[PDB]
Amino acid sequence: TFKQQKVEDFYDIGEELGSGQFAIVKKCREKSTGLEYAAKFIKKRQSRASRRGVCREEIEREVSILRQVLHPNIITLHDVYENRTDVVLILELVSGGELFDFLAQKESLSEEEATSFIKQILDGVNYLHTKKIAHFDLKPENIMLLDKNIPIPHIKLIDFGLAHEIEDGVEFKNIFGTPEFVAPEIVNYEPLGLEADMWSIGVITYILLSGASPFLGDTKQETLANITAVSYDFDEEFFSQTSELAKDFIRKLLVKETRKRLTIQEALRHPWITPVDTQQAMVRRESVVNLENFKKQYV
Amino acid sequence: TFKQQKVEDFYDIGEELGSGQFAIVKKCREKSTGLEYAAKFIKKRQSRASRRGVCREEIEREVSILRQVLHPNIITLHDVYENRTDVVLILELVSGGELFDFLAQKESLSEEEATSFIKQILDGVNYLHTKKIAHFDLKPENIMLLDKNIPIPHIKLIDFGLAHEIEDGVEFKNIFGTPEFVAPEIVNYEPLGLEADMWSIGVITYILLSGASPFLGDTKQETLANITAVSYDFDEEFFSQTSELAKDFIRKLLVKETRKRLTIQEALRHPWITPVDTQQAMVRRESVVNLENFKKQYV
Ligand SMILES: [Ca+2]
Repeated sequence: TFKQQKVEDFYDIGEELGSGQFAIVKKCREKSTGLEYAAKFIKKRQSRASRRGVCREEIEREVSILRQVLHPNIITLHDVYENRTDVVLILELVSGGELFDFLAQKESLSEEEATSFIKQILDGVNYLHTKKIAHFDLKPENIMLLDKNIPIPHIKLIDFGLAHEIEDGVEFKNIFGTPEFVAPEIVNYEPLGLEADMWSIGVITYILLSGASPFLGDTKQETLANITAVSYDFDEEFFSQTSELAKDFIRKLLVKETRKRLTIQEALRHPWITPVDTQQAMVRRESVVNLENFKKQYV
Repeated sequence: TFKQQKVEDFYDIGEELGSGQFAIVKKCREKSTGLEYAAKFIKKRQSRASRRGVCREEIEREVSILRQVLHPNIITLHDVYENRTDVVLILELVSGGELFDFLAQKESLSEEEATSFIKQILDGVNYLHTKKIAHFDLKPENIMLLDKNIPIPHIKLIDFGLAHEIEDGVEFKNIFGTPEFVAPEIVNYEPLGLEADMWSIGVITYILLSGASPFLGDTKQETLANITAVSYDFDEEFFSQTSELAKDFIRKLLVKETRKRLTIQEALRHPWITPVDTQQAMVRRESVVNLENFKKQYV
């Protein structure tokens, strides 16, 4: 159930935080408490054939999933309102900007520091996967920071518009997501599961370390072909300062066969995320991110 | 190659006619002639990773295809300008609005009259397929009229944003288009050809006669499933006045196997389009379009 009231009776609506093509997000403040939040206005789809808005069934799904999740690295749902046109989700305010845009301003970044941000993401996704929840839209712009003005920023995974609970012995197939970041089973219209998220993590890791994107072609047709042929390389132009541990981590994620891809638990336990001896920790410490190419590709 | 000049040096730019995600159209008039056209501004994509704009390569392809086609049922290109941000296609002015919107305002409509509009579409597609051009975006909003105010409106296929030349021995695969109208090979990411256009015609015919949509589900996920298993029917609620010839036409278009689907020439020869005896033509004349459900689903 959604509250059948005028949201603006209870919240002062403020400046825009961004706007997808299916939602508009704005700062707000609950009048009764004075606490700040984000108000995510979702336009309800008015007809079955319509390409505008979202069908209330999928909004309900997003809400149902948000309600199950409480974790430091996952956006927190506060409330839901509804009128004739929109459903409005009141969500924890995540104002710190994107992770990538924080990194783009660093003057130095080691793999050690890099892995510490990546672990925050793995913690969030581990939590969802344990609850059998697939995010299905992991990509830099859904990786945000609470506050970009503290020494080590806190990551929050946002936007559960495509998230889905995965049911055993129940097949889920659909096509969606940003081509650059989708797993081969999405392009190939094959059974989807928690594995797609793991693929995305590899692609995001690849970009964070190097500035390059593994499968991105000159056109979408090219991107999809690269994905499905699992066609990519570790160009020395961009990867010459990247550790073998890093590449091994990536290599084990960018795999077509869903059952051979590292799970979230295995990713957390990979030596590049969780060194098992001093030697590995030193190597990681001595490997640097390609800030120069990273900054360049992301501006 | 595109004229590297300021479009408005040569045209008076008028009112906005329409706009999509990747183009905006304004009415215009060439100064030297006084003749009117439509100026289609297409924003150039500025980076490979960017999701905004169209890459020049695909704009070139669209232009390249339009320059090859002169046929009374196909929009006719006049010129192309280019500036810093945009490529501007100067195109024949098609002002009569959408075919569907005109049908929806109709009092009565027989299958004989319906096949008359469908034939116009088949003529345009036949011309295209002869030249090995696949349109790849056959759907209602891309089927316009020159003048809705004459007894028998003149149909014009528009929007070659997705059109592609099909090369023998060259595999083309991609994912695109409107879910309601895409063939199974698009959804399954299989080799694409001229056959996809024939599927689309099937769907459009289904809708035109009945007002209902063969594969339309409650969500995209469902639409994609229906398409792939070719799951549809002729609900008597809507098809009770529709001839067996019409349904046979649709049946032979909505087939999964690309090799068994009717080609464009076979469509053109189908008895529902091209009756061989007085008996068939009577039946057509006596079967009525479901204007009532049609108006409802589209207006
Ligand atoms: Ca497939």
